[PDB]
Amino acid sequence: METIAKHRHARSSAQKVRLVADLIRGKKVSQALDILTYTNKKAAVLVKKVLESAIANAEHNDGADIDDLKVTKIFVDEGPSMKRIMPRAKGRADRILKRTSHITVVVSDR
Amino acid sequence: PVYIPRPRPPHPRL
Amino acid sequence: AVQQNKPTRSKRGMRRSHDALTAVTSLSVDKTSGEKHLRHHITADGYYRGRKVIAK
Amino acid sequence: VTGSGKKPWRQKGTGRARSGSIKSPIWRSGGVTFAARPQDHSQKVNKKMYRGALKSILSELVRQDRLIVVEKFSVEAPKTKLLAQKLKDMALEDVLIITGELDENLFLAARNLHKVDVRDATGIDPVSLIAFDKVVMTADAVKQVEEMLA
Amino acid sequence: MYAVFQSGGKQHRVSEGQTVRLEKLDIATGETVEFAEVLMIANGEEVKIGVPFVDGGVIKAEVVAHGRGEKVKIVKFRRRKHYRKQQGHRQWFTDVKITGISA
Amino acid sequence: ARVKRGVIARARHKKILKQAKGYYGARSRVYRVAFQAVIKAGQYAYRDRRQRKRQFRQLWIARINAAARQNGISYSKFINGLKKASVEIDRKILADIAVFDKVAFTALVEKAKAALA
Amino acid sequence: MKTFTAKPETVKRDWYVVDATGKTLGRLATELARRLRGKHKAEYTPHVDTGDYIIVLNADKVAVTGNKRTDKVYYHHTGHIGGIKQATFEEMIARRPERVIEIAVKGMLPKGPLGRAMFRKLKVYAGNEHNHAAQQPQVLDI
RNA sequence: CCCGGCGAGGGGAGUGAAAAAGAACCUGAAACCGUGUACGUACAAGCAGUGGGAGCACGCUUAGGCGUGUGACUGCGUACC
RNA sequence: UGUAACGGGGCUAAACCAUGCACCGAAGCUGCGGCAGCGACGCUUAUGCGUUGUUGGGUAGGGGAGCGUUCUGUAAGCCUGCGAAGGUGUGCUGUGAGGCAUGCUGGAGGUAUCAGAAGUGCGAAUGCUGACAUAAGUAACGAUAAAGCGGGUGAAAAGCCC
Repeated sequence: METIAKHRHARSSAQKVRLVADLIRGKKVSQALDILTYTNKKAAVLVKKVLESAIANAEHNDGADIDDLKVTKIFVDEGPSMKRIMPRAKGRADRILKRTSHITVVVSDR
Repeated sequence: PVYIPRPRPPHPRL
Repeated sequence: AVQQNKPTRSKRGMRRSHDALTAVTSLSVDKTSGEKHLRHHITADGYYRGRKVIAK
Repeated sequence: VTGSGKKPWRQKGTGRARSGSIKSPIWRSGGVTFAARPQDHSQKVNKKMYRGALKSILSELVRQDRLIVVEKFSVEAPKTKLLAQKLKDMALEDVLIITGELDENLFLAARNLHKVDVRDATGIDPVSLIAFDKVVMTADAVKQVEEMLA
Repeated sequence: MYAVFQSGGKQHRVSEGQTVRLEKLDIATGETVEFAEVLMIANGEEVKIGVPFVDGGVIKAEVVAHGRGEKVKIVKFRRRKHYRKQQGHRQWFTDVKITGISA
Repeated sequence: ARVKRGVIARARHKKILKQAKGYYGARSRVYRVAFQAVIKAGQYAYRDRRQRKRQFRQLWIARINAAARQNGISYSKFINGLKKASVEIDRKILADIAVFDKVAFTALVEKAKAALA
Repeated sequence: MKTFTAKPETVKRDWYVVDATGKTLGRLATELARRLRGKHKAEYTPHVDTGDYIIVLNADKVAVTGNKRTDKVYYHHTGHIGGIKQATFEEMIARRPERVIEIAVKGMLPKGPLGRAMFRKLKVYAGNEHNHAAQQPQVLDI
């Protein structure tokens, strides 16, 4: 089912958010809320917000009765990296990366 | 970088 | 310290194969209220074993 | 290139490659190794070769039925409509109007037309005798071309 | 039923009624060919050889196709000697159809 | 005039990576390794277009020797008997007989033994 | 046309019994390696295991010629500090009699997964009794 | 209009030929990072290919070979300048 | 560093000598078909050969013949908002650099044939510019003067306030 819910420019690396998103793959929606409630990650709350936005989208614009609903296709693919300068020893400079991540949740009722 | 330092001396081996 | 050559995507995947987090999936039901909570933990409102143990 | 010949870093000690200047063609903000100069592209031809080439292209325009020798050719009024109607009556579309007497009456009312060009009989060129589909000449222009080519 | 014959300098074991790929001859598209080049006729009583061109055996084939084979890329390369050659090659063949195995 | 070598480089790189499709690691994505791999695969194909003939011919010899020792004769005396019997049948078709139909191959072994004695 | 290629499903394998009492070790071992490889079948394929099953009873009763009973040494390295172990023929017969026939077959088989797969066909024993009588292994004399 | 913090960001609605044109904006390649499907892989050693090659899942006309992907096993082969 | 001076298994012939018959064994030779070069040839003639002989591993190097890109003339000609370039795959095709047609995006440009001029074809030069991997979610989070509790604001307080 359509009406996906994406989240552009999340302020975290794509790897740890992906490791959070590997817990819920084809699970129930209320079970996904129960997992993301007590998962002790900042990325867990940051993807629980996107999941609740997807629940609100599903009950607002299209085929509601969340009792029959499944989180089908969640994927976190990396986005732009902000460039920063970190001073180090011996006068040389290193260039750390402020990494972002796109988080797309595709939810379906069938 | 703007300034590349002198490297680290090596084993004498002279 | 300094490597000879870079590893692969396959080596990175076989390294991160054991980095998969484990969910608890064992949320309990309170006797009085019935709210979801963990094992040996109180609820969000302070319920534990039916008794109001926080009194707040 | 606007910029100095200063070396960007040292010759030795650095882990990067060799570097002499920023103006070198392998660098950015700079460029072409062998840059072009405002040279002259006009190359020399002989007089006899050019006159024989004119003889050859007129002899080719004879055998292709593209040369139409006519009588005295002049327009009445400085109007392009009259010349267009006169070329329509002669079934002429893409012609080189080449006359021997460059009058103002024909030189004015032929400039706006694309396929019609009016040149002088002395200053002819081979590319107009080849490129245009028909070459219509006045008999006085034929006499002047025969005198010039000799 | 299966016979053994030479066509293009090589032997072929054939059953009656199948399409056989062999080397291109100077034969037209809708022309049929005969083969006196049989090397074995096999049946419930096998006919073997002590001499070639056994008694009277002739296989009548019907030429179907004169297509060209798959492109094979011969890639010559000699390392550290500044040389390589690239050359493709398609192979002419002929697909024929057998119409009878005579005894 | 300035010539930009953009589209022809794309054409050459896609032409190389079309033939190098299906390789492990960076041998199918990195062009510097893929072109190398196409060259080495061309060398291997040019060697194997003769070594295929070598391996199938010695395989045919192995099949004929196996079926001949099944019928009770060595390979060398069998080929000697076929040479004395003027049999122009190659190793491929005679091995193909020796796999499927044992009756014709058995009669051919008997003919080779009759020509040998 | 295309030549014949055997299939691992279509191979009809057979059980066998080969007596090792009084036989020459190397010739019998080479015959066993030939039969386990499958070089007697006319459908032999070098990448398809077409060998047959062989039971070798009385492996301790094999004999060697000359003085190889007290001089032929089975060397094997443990993968350690450098203590190389050695064992003669008489020491190997009196302790582990299957290992003589086993090494003599394994050294004559090609390395790889297919050689180890045709190596699993080998069913040597020390005594006269074998527990594979339900498959009817016929006697294969040599 | 709704979620979300009278945020950021997203989804409906609408403008627009087009929002696979959203101010990060014409067209959006490759390197890199995934998601969904097919195959192989947890007893097997090496320039990871090539040739042969069982099996599997997809499509065509036929009432069987091809098209394409994976390709166990197997001989040979120690990258380019 | 381990058998480790037949490759190994192993062999009393599966070693060697003398002799013989066969087999295996190269891309060598022959058979089939195709391409290119050279000199003659039956006689065909700006052109392929019924045929014949011979050549065709190759660096540095020399000679010859071609493919692809921009622009110009041809060319205010042709295709084209029922769809041009670029991108992306498929299927044919030439001995080859490549060409042809088409599914999808895209949105207004490209150019047949023949000639001309090149900023004319990248795999390397510890080549340069921009982006992204790798090591790797690893070190580290920058004096070992030290935090603990309650209340308040707030979506969230160990670092904000009392």
